[PDB]
Amino acid sequence: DNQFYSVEVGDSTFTVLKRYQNLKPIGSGAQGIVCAAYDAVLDRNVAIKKLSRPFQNQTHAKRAYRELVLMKCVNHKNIISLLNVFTPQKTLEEFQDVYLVMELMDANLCQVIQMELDHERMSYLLYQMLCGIKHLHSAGIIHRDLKPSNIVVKSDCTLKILDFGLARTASFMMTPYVVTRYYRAPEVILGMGYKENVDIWSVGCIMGEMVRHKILFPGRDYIDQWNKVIEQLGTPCPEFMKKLQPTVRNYVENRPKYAGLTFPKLFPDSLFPADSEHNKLKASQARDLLSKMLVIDPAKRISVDDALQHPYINVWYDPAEVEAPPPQLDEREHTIEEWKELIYKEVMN
Ligand SMILES: Cc1cc(NC(=O)c2cccc(-n3cc(NC(=O)Nc4ccccc4)cn3)c2)ccn1
Repeated sequence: DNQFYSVEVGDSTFTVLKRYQNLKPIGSGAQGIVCAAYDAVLDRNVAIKKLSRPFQNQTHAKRAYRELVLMKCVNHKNIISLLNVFTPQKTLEEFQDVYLVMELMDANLCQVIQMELDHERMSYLLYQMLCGIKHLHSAGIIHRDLKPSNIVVKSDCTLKILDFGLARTASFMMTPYVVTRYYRAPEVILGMGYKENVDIWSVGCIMGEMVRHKILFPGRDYIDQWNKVIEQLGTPCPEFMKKLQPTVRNYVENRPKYAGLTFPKLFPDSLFPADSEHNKLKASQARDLLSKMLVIDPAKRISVDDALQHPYINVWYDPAEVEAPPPQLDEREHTIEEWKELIYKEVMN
């Protein structure tokens, strides 16, 4: 009779459709808790994320709504695709939670970064991240907040990006969670204005960490983080400074000057499989790509198309996956009641 059932999953109550069985916790985040499950209807394993009262505040609401909308605008093997969306609640008045269902993956990219990976695996993960970012850019979506915790992989080395990044407008959270900012581009750190290659910096940060096994640009907030960028890469050129707002420009120019380390110093041969001649050349190509991605000035940073054509990446190139047909737009402040209805009607398509 009742098409739903409830189970306790570490404090959280998961009320799901009876087709989803044997729920087990797999992940946590600000926006929701994630379970693995067996889908008896599709006869396959799935991941179920629970969004609890996503209309409770502006931050959760914009993100929940934006991502329910954008998932219908996108169709690419390297981007999250939903198998199902549902709410156990019967009316708008009763509405509390949203459950999102996707293919069950095997790991988060944080786990993969901790491993020693050959150049075949690393170049393939990067190629897929670039394909996913290319597809998002073609659909008018510049991410600006790509990070490993929002990227998932399968044992076969296949990869998917799980989110759509930053709102095209903007904020406060009572939740004790902290937003990971270490992969953000200088144009985001310094509130500059950006183009598609803002996402290249984030790929560079991920690639760098895969090699170094340490976050490249850590820090308590943007102050410490900027210090890390300039100490390693060196103070940017005068041409860069001109594009900064006058107040951020003053702070940036009055920071201590740094020459910055060269890329062989930043990423020595020790960090690379560089035993065979094949590995020696791939190590040289990997460092070359990193030197083109970790570039402070976006005017001098490599583009998505040029990174895809890079010798380190182009061995995976296939036209069927580099280009997919790219096909209304919300940018408004709303009350709890407004967001609850906007979300509910997206859920009830
Ligand atoms: C064969 C097998 C594999 C596993 N998998 C894991 O242990 C694992 C580990 C880390 C991440 C993931 N994973 C995380 C998602 N989705 C989301 O995080 N977020 C998300 C969900 C739904 C919609 C929108 C967004 C997908 N898989 C799985 C467990 C048991 N057996």
